[PDB]
Amino acid sequence: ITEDGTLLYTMRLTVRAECPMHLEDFPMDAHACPLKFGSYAYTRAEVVYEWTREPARSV
Amino acid sequence: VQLQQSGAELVKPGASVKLSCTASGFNIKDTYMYWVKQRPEQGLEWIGRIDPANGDTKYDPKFQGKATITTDTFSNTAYLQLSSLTSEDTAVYYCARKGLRWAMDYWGQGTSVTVST
Amino acid sequence: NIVMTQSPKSMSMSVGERVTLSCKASEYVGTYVSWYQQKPEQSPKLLIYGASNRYTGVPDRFTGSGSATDFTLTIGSVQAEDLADYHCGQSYSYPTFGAGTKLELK
Repeated sequence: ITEDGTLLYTMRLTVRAECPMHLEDFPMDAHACPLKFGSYAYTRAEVVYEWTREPARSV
Repeated sequence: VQLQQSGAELVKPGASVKLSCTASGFNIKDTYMYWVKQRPEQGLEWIGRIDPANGDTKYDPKFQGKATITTDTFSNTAYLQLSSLTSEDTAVYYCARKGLRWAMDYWGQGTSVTVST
Repeated sequence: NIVMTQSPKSMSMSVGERVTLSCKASEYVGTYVSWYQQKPEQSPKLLIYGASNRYTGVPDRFTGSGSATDFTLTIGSVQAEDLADYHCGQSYSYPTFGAGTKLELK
């Protein structure tokens, strides 16, 4: 907690996520495995998410 | 919400300049700050940005060394300082803040830097 | 560096007709593409942020459309107060802007 009221909150997770693969070129296949996260219970009128740094440097 | 830039400046070639941008309506700590130059009838060129929360700054490679950006949390101002400038950078300079989707939602009015003798 | 190519460089047109401005991205820039309007001797004004998100105060006739590397700004019922430079800028990486499109009345 910074004096101005800014909070930093980090946690360590192991995430297992669905990566729907299309195995037509197997085993010469490339895939794009997604990782989608957002707010349960809060719509875009209440909670929005943004990347902390430039999007290309935020993961 | 309101960015107030310094006035226009005439500068001798080879000298130094210090442009200012006073933010009203928000804390500069809460966003990133951007300096953007624009030559007459030409595209926008990005100079660099600063994070007032930490002071971490990034510069366009062609402005590395030549430009430096600093902040002042107390006065809510961002400063662009041009160490050694030739006649080529006789362009307007814009102060902008980061917006919703990393867009630049609020720009300053622009400080006209003209250089001659 | 992500270079953004803006087409056409300049285009003249008449009032009240659909005009579309295209921007091309060198690399992937997901939807962090913005469209700015610059009237003469005025600072740029954000029109579209993200891909297809009108900024507050932008008339509903300004429509943004996007992709991974291809974006367009479409003006619908054009008016006479739309004569301005239009710049596209990416924000996926450190920001870069295109040359711009100088709208003309004809």
